[PDB]
Amino acid sequence: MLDLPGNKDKKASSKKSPAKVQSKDRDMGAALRSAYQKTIEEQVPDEMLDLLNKLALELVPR
Amino acid sequence: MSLGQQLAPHLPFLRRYGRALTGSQNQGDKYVRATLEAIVAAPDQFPRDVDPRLGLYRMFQGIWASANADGEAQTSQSDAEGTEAVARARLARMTPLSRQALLLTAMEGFSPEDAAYLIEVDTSEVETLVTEALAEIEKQTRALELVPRGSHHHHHH
Repeated sequence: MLDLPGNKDKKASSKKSPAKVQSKDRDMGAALRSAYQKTIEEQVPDEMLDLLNKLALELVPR
Repeated sequence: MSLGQQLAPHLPFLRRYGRALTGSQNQGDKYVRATLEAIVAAPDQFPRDVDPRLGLYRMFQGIWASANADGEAQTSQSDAEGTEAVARARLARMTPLSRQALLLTAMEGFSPEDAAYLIEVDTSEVETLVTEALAEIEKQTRALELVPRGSHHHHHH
């Protein structure tokens, strides 16, 4: 008395598909995004990375 | 090379919405700088391998959540008339977190799974938070009027 396989199954496809993000929150998402895109159309500080100039970018001559 | 090449290109993103999560430039400037100083002694707590932006937001909200938990902060506000007061003057009744889920799923396209990790809830809870957010949007977009009435009677007065 014994048995053996003869079939199989899966739950994935190792693949991906496109999407949409303008038919689930309408233009309201672009309204908020545009108001704060303006916040990125400008310069940035650097004093925060100067806090790294004492632990990840130090140097000494000679 | 170094953290700066993964901090600088996302450095202003903490003010890209911090300007409306506390309503003050003095608070927004000290939160981003206090977020960095809180990592000068624990850079292992600031990974970016999950996403180049998911780690930036986790540490910034950590300082903010510690501020209102000690009275060092209060509810948000605005100082403009068409770029942050617009997000207040029309949504002054949305809960303090569905507004974060809104900027997390209508401005960033991120999945609900990592968006749930960004507010420490389950995936299905983010789905509810955005469903209630868009419901309060489509209902009014500016709350121009209200009418709680709908019925009457004429045999008791």
